[PDB]
Amino acid sequence: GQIKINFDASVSASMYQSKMNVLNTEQYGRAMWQAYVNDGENPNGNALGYAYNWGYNADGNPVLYGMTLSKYLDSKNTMPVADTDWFDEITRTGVIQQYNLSVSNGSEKGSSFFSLGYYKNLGVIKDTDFDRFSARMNSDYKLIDDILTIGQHFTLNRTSEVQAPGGIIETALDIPSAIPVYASDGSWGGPVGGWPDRRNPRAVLEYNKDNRYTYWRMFGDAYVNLTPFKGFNLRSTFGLDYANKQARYFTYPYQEGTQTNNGKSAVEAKQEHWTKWMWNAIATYQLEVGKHRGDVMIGMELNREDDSHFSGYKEDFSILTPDYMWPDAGSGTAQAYGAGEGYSLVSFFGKMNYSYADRYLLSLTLRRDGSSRFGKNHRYATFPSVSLGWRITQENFMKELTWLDDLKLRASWGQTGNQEISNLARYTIYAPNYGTTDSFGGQSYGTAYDITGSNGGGVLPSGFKRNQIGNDNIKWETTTQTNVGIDFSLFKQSLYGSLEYYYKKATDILTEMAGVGVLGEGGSRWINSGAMKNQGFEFNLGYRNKTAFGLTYDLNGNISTYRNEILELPETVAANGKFGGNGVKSVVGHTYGAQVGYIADGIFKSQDEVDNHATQEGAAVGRIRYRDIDHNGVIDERDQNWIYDPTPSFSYGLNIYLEYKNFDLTMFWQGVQGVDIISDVKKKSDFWSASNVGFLNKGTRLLNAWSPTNPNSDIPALTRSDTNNEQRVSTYFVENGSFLKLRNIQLGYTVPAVISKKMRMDRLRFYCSAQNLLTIKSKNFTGEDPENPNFSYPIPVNITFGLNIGF
Amino acid sequence: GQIKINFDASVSASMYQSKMNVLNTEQYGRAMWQAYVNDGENPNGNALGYAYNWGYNADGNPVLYGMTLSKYLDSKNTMPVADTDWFDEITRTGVIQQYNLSVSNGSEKGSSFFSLGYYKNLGVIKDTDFDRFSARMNSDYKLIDDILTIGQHFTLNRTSEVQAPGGIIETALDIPSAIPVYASDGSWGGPVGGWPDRRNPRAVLEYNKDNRYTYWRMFGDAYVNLTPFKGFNLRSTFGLDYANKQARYFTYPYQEGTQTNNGKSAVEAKQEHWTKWMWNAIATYQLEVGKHRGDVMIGMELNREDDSHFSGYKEDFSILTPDYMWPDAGSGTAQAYGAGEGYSLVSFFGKMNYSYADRYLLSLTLRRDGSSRFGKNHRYATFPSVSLGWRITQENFMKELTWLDDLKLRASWGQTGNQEISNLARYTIYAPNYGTTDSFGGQSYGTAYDITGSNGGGVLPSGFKRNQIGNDNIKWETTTQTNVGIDFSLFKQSLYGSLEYYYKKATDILTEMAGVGVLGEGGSRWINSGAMKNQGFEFNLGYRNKTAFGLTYDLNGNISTYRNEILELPETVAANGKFGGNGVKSVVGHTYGAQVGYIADGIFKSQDEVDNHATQEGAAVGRIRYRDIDHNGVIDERDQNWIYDPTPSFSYGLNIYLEYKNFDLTMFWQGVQGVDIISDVKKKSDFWSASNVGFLNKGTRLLNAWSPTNPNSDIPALTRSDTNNEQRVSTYFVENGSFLKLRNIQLGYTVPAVISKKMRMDRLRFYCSAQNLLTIKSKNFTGEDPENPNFSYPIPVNITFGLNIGF
Ligand SMILES: [Mg+2]
Repeated sequence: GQIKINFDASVSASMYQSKMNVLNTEQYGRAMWQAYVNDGENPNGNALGYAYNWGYNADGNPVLYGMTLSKYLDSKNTMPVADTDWFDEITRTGVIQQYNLSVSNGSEKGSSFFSLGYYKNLGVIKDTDFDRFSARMNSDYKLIDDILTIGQHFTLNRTSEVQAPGGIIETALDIPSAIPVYASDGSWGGPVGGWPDRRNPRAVLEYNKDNRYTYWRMFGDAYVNLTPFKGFNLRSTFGLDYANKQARYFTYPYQEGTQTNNGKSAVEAKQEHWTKWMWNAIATYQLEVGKHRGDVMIGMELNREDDSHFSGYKEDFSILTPDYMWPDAGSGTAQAYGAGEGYSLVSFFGKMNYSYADRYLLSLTLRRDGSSRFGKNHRYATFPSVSLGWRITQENFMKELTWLDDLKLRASWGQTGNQEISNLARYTIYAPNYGTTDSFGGQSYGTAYDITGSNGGGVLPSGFKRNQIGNDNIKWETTTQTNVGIDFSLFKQSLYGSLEYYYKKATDILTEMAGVGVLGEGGSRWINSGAMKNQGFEFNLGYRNKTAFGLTYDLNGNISTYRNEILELPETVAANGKFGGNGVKSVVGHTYGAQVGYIADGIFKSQDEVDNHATQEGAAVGRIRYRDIDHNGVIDERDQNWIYDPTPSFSYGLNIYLEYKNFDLTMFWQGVQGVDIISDVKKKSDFWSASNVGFLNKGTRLLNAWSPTNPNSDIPALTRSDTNNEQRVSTYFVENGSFLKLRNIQLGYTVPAVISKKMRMDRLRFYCSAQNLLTIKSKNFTGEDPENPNFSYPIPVNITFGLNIGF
Repeated sequence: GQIKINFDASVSASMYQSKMNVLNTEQYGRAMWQAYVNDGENPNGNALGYAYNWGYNADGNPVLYGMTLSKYLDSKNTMPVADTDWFDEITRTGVIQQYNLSVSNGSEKGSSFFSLGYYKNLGVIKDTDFDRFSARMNSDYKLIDDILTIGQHFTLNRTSEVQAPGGIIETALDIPSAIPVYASDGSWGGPVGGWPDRRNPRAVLEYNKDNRYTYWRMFGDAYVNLTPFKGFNLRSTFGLDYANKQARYFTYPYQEGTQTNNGKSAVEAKQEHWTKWMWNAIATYQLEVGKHRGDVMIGMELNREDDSHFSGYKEDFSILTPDYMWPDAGSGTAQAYGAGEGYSLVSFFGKMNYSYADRYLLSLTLRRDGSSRFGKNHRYATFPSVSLGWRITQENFMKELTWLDDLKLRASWGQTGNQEISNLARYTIYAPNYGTTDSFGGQSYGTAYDITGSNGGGVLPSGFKRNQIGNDNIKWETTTQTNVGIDFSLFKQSLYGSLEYYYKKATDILTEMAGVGVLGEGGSRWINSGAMKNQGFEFNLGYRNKTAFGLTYDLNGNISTYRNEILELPETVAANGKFGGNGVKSVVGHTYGAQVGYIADGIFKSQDEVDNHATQEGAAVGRIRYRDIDHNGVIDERDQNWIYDPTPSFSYGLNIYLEYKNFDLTMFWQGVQGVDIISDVKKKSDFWSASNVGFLNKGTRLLNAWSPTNPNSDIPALTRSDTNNEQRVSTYFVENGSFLKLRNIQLGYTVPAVISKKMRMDRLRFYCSAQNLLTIKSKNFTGEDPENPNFSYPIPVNITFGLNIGF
């Protein structure tokens, strides 16, 4: 009948634009010397030396005059000295290209659709990539001209990626720049001696580059819709969603500096399989009697997911290439892994819809849902909802205004469930875990022991081990929610918007609860722990017009606000600070995620302020001074109060569309103001010893720590050990996370239809676009991303060129 | 738009209706007894007991008077004696159901298609099933009216089977009927003591019943067709065909009489992937200048297949249920398995077509194919073809004969490549087989030894084992086929048919040739071994008509005939047998498969026959007597001649269609005439001792084998040892397999269009059918399936009810 064709294509370059700055290899020594002399041991007896000619100023203080490092890091000259930018070393400009062609055909009789597309992505991490092919094929048929439709949706995907390893950027930022990339032969460089037991990340990436998965996913449905007469039709649909991931991971042997493997080669070939199917059947009747309108609907839907996975492991390979490293060619020992899980949900439902004329509307809904995840004392759970509005501008007493285009007054109340918890929540789980599986520094937890004292060479006797305690009285998390709002439109639909207010109250919150310590192994269980309150207001306001000199504009902002309150909690649960006041104060009556901690009042600027302040264990000159809230003249542990609050003062957003002379400009600003933010990145940027591993690289800012020669710095001095417990929960780690993000900007040129039609087109538009271009942040923030405080690096900046084609 | 709906359904009961009859537990004793007295030893010393009270018949010939066994076959009363119809026990009435719905809308802008089929098979072996779901969803789209159409094809399968284990039936037939299905406590029956080392089939079917694979395959293409002006269109098309098998195989402990697993539990988690993709481009121009008509096409096509598989095996499970037995839950030791293979083909090709207005016709074709399978020196081969035809009834001198409607004279000469060999056929392959895989009676060939003498307890040294020697000059198998034929039609399209003659010449036949013994391990290689020849005539003759009384009838006749001969082999190959000749005579000049053996002129009825005969190492009274082809007085290894040739004298086939008064009866007959077939079932049916396993259970026609109390019988006497070498290659095992078979027969009733239209149908038909319902034997044949001589059972007889609906 009518055939539509749409083509789209993009390229997008993608760049990290900022990161936590870390020590130069030059400054890494300045930082150490300063730490050593602050603590009064000879700076020249360091394990990494780094030889200094320092001394004192006529003032008694120490002064650094100069540094020398001896070309190689060892007395054998295997590892030359470098000044590596480990971030720039494992980082690329990312590049994205994608195209998509889609074509639809709608006769009346039926209508089909077809779609191909491709996306490819050079990661911003080196030796990483990702690609995806999609095909979509949808269609329907009218078997009996207004009585039997039959139809199908289908989508087919194939993905292939080499993923970046578990936090490598994090591991690039704390590998001192003194380490080189390459050793002196040309090997992969790496630590030597007492430098930190961190492996070369550029090398990690290479050793990873052949670990690629391949993922296929089929998902769609078929449906019949039968209309037995007038305004009543029934219809079932059936759907599946099958996915499949296969990959091989390679262990290759490495011996870079002190990082050895000693000579381990292995292969793991793993398989994963997810199979979800679903089936509903739905009948609807609707009427229409002059000033009377009604919908009623009734139906049910089954779901069922069964997923499952397994794996084959073999060590020792005579050729170190992915062509040879298949389990068949392995010589050494082997392991086999795999399990599976699943659940099924069943749901029955109905909806009521009624309207008088077009002024007063009413709607009721009722569902009963049941979940595999529960007993059967609590399998099912019924949820009701009622909502009703009043189109006021249809009241005839209103009418006279006439500029007031529309005005409703909505009010809803309903309940909804949550059973999104582990598939084996209710069970006491005992695993036979024999210990066939990697760990770190021990913690097999393996239940297999050489009882005979033979030292092994054989199969040991195995056991069972508890993974979880059950909860055979575990029930749904019901959430009760109550909305009321006012929709408005004005001046010939040029000023549109809304104002609503919500109150959400959740009951029998589902969480997984770490068990008390003396309970021992697998003390965690899934429990319901009480209630939480959430409520606030929303505002939407759009203004779309078009000035005399031909400039279409459409603005549409949003502003929000909400207060959160933890209501009840089991004493144990309030005691152990999970919701959660750090175990020093309960949270009931405060906010989900509120934290109690010590409060840091700058630092001690001479020996007098230390005596003129409570007996503080490790209080010295230059250390952090924590106020006393005892007001008993000692610090101890009762000292603290509430110091962190996650809830923002309000969050806002504003979307800008413009069109002028075929040019086409759009923006989207989001932001939040007045928000507390707590983070650990300072522990790596303000201290030389606020970590558990020695001599890792540190942030750039502790270069400006307090010292004799440099005071009135907020930042404590530099020591070789955390004697003052600086890494206790304090306000040192709470900063201001107010910001204003420019999510997206996109400028477009659309070629005039008068001549885009000359080439058998219709729409022909080019555009340029950026994502996360810029953020506007508080002065009080140490750095990086305010809405991801925990990360030492920001999000990557995209910049895109692209076109659309119309036909 | 024109919408067509199609529904087809079928149910279908499957039944065995014959099998080789084996011994009653009553007879088994009679057969053992006869062999015992025959060789002259006390039949009461049987290891299976079985006590007889026999004697002599007033002629000096032994007579059986009676048998008895005990309640139990053992001095422990665990295995009671039975008369187990073992075939009947593992055999079922199979059952099939399938439906198929399909729907197709055809608009002039484009057409689409949708199909949903389901098929389920209860196998005729117990504890085996099979089911398949399919969704097809094709379509196309006219983007520019008859200039630029775009299209797709998609198909999606999901099979799930449990496959009967290899040779279950062939195990059910050599298990003695005395062994009970159940032991006397209700566990599983099995052998005990001297009875043969062979497990209860019914129990093997149980232990197999959860070894279930879940296969998913999806294949299709997308294409574009660009037709610029008229007669010239470019087409490229891309297609893929991806599939996935996964199963778990469960090994559970068993102890059944003298049949122990030693309490083994294991689980293998297999996984296979098969991925093919195909791309081509095809240009086609075609011309039509009045009398003349042309078609030239040109284009290329690349194919690539990569497949792979891997496997995780684990032992020892505290719960013997498929729900417990995942690799994770295992406790004993683990193996990991897997590898991959792949190939690619490139193909270029052109085509010519031409004629003067359906009178004289010419077509040339040329293609040049390439295969990764070969070395670079013979990657590509070129293949010409030319054919030409002459519709001679279009001639202006033949209008006289008016009965004659049509007559064409076709004639072809072509070449065609064969390339289907092992992916790695060109290579010398060295596997690093360590020995991580199952075997029977050893013969791991594991290349892993305990060089230190420690008896193991850890990971042993390993090596490499040659798997095959490579060619570095292997090449294509060409086939030069040439045909000539006559297509005719007489008496107003009522007496139709063809007669053609063909000549096929293969050159450099591609086979896998095993090495000679003294080369030992590896040895095997793929080579080209000379040429073979095939020529024949084919003939078809139909007769369609409709009598005066409303009976249409259509009789398709068909009668093949052909001869086969090898022309040229390498010296070492003609000698080693392989293609015939058994190592005793070269085949060069005889039919592929021709065999050479001793020739068996019946059996000796008295010592006069033994003595006036020729010297025959182990001749006796009752034995087979082999003739003295040599004419030298002795019977040795020079004594055989050609005794087997598999070309029939002529094959034939016949179809019968009969319409009458809305009924629709059809039949299909196939048949071969005048063939030798050679088998091996006679070793199981005619001899007590011609196997390598003890006792076993044997055919029923060793129950009229020769004895003094029963002479004039073709079947040798029973002995306890094959001292005469009866199982030498003899004509005792060649029979006549000339058969005739009713493939299919089907009665249908089509509800008259004029009433199937009043209710929306169009075609409405029911039918009942039968597959392999009967077979004509030619009584000189000992039994079962003459066109499957090597089997002990036939194909099952299918009976099927079904409907067809078209709207
Ligand atoms: Mg002889």
